[PDB]
Amino acid sequence: STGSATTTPIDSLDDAYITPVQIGTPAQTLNLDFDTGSSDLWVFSSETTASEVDGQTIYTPSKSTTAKLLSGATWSISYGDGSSSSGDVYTDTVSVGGLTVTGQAVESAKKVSSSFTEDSTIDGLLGLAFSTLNTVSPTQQKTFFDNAKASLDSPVFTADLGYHAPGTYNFGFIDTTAYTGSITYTAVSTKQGFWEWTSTGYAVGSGTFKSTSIDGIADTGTTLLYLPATVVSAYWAQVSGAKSSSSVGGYVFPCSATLPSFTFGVGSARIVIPGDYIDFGPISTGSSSCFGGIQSSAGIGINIFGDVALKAAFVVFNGATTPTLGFASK
Repeated sequence: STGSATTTPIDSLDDAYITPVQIGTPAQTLNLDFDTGSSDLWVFSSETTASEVDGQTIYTPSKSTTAKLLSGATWSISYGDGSSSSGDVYTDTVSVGGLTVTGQAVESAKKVSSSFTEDSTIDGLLGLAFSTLNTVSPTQQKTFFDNAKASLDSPVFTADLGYHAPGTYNFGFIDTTAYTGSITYTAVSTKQGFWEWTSTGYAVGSGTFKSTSIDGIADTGTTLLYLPATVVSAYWAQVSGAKSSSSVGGYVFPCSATLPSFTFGVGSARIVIPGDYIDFGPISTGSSSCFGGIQSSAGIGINIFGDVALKAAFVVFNGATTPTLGFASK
């Protein structure tokens, strides 16, 4: 089997991407944030504290003839940005772009933090990291990909995120029309539960390539590119007026600037992020200070190849017995 679904930016800055997901019988369609940096499929629901729901579409398990309470199971997750959610668990039928999993754990939120409530466009998350990170207790649950894997034509999914435009998640096949040149594959460590790999270096604009190993994760659920402070400083030094602002929470730059590109290495291959992908707009409405799309990972504890980086590539998440990652230009 295969599946293919369009993923759509939630706003004009590509702050996140939502992908429609069918849950239950009859189908209830929710727009979920596909997140290769976590492993829980959780949804706003009829059980979510009423004051914490503000415009999201909810899953109502009592209206699904295929929903079953997973008795005794609970979940609770906290993300890198300080946001969180928790609740109980149902199993139900879940379909993405024509690909159907029966008995998928659907984690129903009883509580969500303010960041989630305030974002009316995201109805929940669909985790695509390794199932070892799944938070369900006392019986850990499998991701949608893990459940689908054996049924797929090939044990892969691909992320093709757009810049200020829709893109595609495919399951079970590689669309050879969706990228240019060849796909370069690179090793993955699953030791921390992530799609963790080592970039071979970087360049800023038309500058020379610096060969240096940068360990990080391919994370569709993180908006920006988070890299070591040395790398980030080298990038922003090429932008007149750019500075790190503790009050804003990272690098800002004059909105009048033309940003240079940023290149990252994948083996001997190179992925070029155009300068415009690195502009996240005014820090507040009407400001002439703009937020940068490349930020320091210092204090995160891991480098993160988030959407800024991934949307410059066609990305293969290869879930073979020894997982790997593939990147192509597009």
